[PDB]
Amino acid sequence: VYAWNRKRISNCVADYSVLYNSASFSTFKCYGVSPTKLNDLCFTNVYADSFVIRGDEVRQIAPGQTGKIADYNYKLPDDFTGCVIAWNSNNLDSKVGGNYNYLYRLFRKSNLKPFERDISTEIYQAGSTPCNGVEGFNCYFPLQSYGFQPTNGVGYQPYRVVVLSFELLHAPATVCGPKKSTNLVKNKCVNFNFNGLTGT
Amino acid sequence: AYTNSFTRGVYYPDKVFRSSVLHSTQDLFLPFFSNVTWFHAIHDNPVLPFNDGVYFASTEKSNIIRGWIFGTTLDSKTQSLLIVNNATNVVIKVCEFQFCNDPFLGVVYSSANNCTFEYVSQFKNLREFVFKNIDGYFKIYSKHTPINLVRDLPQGFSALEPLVDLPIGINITRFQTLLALHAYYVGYLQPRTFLLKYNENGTITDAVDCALDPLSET
Amino acid sequence: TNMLEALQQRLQFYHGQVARAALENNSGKARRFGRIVKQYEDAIKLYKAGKPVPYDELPVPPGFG
Amino acid sequence: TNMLEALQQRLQFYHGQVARAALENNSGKARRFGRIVKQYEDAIKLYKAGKPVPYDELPVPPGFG
Ligand SMILES: *[C@@H]1O[C@H](CO)[C@@H](O)[C@H](O)[C@H]1NC(C)=O
Ligand SMILES: *[C@@H]1O[C@H](CO)[C@@H](O)[C@H](O)[C@H]1NC(C)=O
Ligand SMILES: *[C@@H]1O[C@H](CO)[C@@H](O)[C@H](O)[C@H]1NC(C)=O
Repeated sequence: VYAWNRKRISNCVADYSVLYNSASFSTFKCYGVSPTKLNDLCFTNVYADSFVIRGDEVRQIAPGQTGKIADYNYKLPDDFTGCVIAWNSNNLDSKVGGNYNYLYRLFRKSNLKPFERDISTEIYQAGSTPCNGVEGFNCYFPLQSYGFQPTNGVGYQPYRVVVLSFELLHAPATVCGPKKSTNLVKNKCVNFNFNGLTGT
Repeated sequence: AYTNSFTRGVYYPDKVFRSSVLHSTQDLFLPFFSNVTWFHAIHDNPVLPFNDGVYFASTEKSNIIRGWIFGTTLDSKTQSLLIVNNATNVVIKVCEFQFCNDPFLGVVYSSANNCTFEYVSQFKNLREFVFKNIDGYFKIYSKHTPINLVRDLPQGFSALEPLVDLPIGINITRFQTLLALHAYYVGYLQPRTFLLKYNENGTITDAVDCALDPLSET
Repeated sequence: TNMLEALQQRLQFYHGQVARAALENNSGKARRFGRIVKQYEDAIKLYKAGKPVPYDELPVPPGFG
Repeated sequence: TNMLEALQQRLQFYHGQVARAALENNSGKARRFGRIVKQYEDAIKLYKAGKPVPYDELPVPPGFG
């Protein structure tokens, strides 16, 4: 949760067709655009953010509904966020012992600015200055594990969430959806649209 | 040093086929019989302004003149375009790089801060190139076929056909040429008006500038 | 501070060292400190439930206060 | 679908029964239907605000799915 792999999706013919059509995705909610507009506007560049959270924390990723995850780990501004995709990874994750690698930050100075990543791990509280060590009445090491054992309920089962929030209107278009085509005819009065060149 | 570009630097302005027709177009062209700053840097690559597109030529048939860096501040602060030949792949990097003092290249790297776009593609010889940047599109024209009408001088007529188009959409004002460690022309083009002649094939065989001579205007 | 606050402040150190072990990607010791965390969780719950506290044999961190 | 979409889809049924009550021109059950409609409106408002969820004693429609 505390980090996220942001990747460059550009120079692409992105279908968005296999997406939103398969039932593997538990939540497919879009805000800036209506989910049905596969070839919508040929937007400029795409942001992709991937992380794994609990079942209940899904509602907090959306704009508003700020919670512990939203306040100190991932801040999403109230703008045209593309879509939110989340599914259940109880089969892949959640070993019998329980995955302990997934971490979340419970203590931080202030709410993270939108799309700001904090990889640093350090002691936070201080106050009485007993810190610079893990032992202290107020040091409170920030990161804490999740405990994603299979016996946990769906509320605490791990969910694999990817936030597709494409960049909007900032440069000439580079990535867009596929253009439908059809067979051609000869020796008939037919109006044509060859690569945008219209005519009859 | 200065040199006269007789009638070189005419390119196909669009992707429209024509045959046996005289078409007049108004576009950014290099005027006939202009002055080009002859550079002869051997045993010296200054930063030159872009100034709404540039002309370029060369005469050495080996890999010594390699790259063309474009940008506005030549620092990691601002997005900077880079084109370098590897003799097997042409690498195009628009990502931010810091200042290069004495770049040596041939078949410099400081840091790729905020890397965003990348691209990969495929008598002596003449490599005449035309660089243009309009409405966020960077167009590169080329012609690698040399004609020995006269020796040691670039005289004759040759048309330039487009090679690549980049939708980078960046602001560039200065450009520089990259060399190695151990003769290229520069011309600026203005919005002139030309009358171009097409062959039976869609090839341009002759062009006439019409801000140079009352006969030409006629 | 009584017993509740002491145990609540006690258990967070074990949470921190579990997090550090997970960062170290060694899950051998991580299981042991996770068992310690669960022990102290049930200890706090038992104390708050109003039952005898098993403070006699539970492990000790470096410091009482 | 979480909870938000479920309540949003439930509220339409109660607006519909309000509509039928209005059409049948007796305002008796119409008032009760409107009261539970505002109750659900507050329910979605508080759930979207991020507040404790009273999904325990609120009235329920015929169907969970
Ligand atoms: C182009 O040149 C070779 C050919 O395979 C190889 O190193 C690579 O594909 C390219 N080199 C680059 C991108 O530096
Ligand atoms: C360049 O690197 C710095 C590192 O502090 C970073 O803050 C900045 O965003 C980078 N440049 C761009 C254009 O992102
Ligand atoms: C046109 O192209 C053909 C292709 O071989 C060539 O033979 C011919 O000479 C060219 N010019 C004309 C005027 O046909």
